[PDB]
Amino acid sequence: QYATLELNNAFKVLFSLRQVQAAEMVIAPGDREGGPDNRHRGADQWLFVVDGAGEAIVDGHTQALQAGSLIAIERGQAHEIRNTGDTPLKTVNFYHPPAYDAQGEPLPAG
Amino acid sequence: QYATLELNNAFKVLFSLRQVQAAEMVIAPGDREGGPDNRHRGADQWLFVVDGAGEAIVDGHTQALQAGSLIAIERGQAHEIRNTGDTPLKTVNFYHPPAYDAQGEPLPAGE
Repeated sequence: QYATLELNNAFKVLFSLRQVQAAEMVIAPGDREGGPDNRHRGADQWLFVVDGAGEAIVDGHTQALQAGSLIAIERGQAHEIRNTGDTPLKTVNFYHPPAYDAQGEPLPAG
Repeated sequence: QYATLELNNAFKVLFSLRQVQAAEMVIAPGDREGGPDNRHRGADQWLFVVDGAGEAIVDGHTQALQAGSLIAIERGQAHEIRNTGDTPLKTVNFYHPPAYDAQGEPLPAGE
């Protein structure tokens, strides 16, 4: 499967393969986006930063994010990614197992 | 788990989490890298291009790669990634299940 990411979508589900799902996520300055938690289907989230700067908030601590950062957040944790810089935070994400339907809505728990 | 990729390693494994393994791979102009096949542990390979141009050769067909390209190559297929451009082909890769040990050598066939 193939796609050319334009990195201009707030959240766009790309495609899945054997229980791994890819998505494009661009966060505007001052914005933040959740992430899979325990409310819907649980999933690990792998996030790679193409550009911009920000932070990942998880369980009670933070991880700074910059161009080139790769973070793997294990399923079962409330978390969010926030753009703390002044330029778009462009990211590519991988969920294991898949966490969303094609429209970007979370899959149901269990 | 966290890491800041510098994108200057030919192949650096990284870390794994629940059967998914990440690796940095930078292919110099004119070079190629053969991903997991059926000789060692089988694994799907997800490759995202950060910089550069090239192509994925899977079986008997090709797929052009450019900055922003994301390709998912299913396990069990002989394939390679080649840099047909004149600048470094910088990529980040994800393998499911893990396909290499910490030093970058393929894991044996049959887990």
